[PDB]
Amino acid sequence: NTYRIDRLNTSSVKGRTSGVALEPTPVRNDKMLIVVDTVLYIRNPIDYQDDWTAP
Amino acid sequence: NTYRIDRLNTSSVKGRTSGVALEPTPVRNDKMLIVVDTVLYIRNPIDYQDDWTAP
Amino acid sequence: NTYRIDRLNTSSVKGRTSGVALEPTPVRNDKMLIVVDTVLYIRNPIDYQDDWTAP
Amino acid sequence: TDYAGNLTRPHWGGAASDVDIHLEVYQNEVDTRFQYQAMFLGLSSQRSVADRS
Repeated sequence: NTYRIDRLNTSSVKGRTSGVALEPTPVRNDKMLIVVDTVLYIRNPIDYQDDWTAP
Repeated sequence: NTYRIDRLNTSSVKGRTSGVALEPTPVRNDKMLIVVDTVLYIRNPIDYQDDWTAP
Repeated sequence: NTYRIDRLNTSSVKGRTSGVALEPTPVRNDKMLIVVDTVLYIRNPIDYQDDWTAP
Repeated sequence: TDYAGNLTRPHWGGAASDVDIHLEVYQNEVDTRFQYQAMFLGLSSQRSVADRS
């Protein structure tokens, strides 16, 4: 009854000239849940006798 | 729903001397009954929503 | 980091005789999770020069 | 509770369908006793005196 969409972040951009070491960065993520809870409905009873004598 | 099995008894040996009457003895009987009158059952209703949201 | 196994219960046999209504019963359930945490390791480095000079 | 008090009970014949009149399913079996066989026929000495004394 649940569906999951996984979020995720972005990362910046750097600049390295000639021998400068490269610096890593992390990215963060989360989750999302959509939970189905209730039902929609509509019920229409028609008697046999009324059904017999009507289109 | 019933079932019948008959039962039967036994006679007893008795002694006699010269002019003595042979006493007649009855052999009793009866019947036995087995009657089915109870319905064992299991009743497990699963709702539609739980069916639609679970294997 | 996870692994799921579902569980289930039993039902209770009940008795009806001639015209009584059957009484439904539910069946409870649960689950269990197994989680992987750590990684085992063995790391033996060998220098080039020692490998070049020993079997 | 109950389902319906108006049933067409087959072999319950009364003003309220209460007294049982089902036909007793009978197979021709009757149990009487467990038989016994004498063994002292050969554990003695038979000496008939019939019609003599």
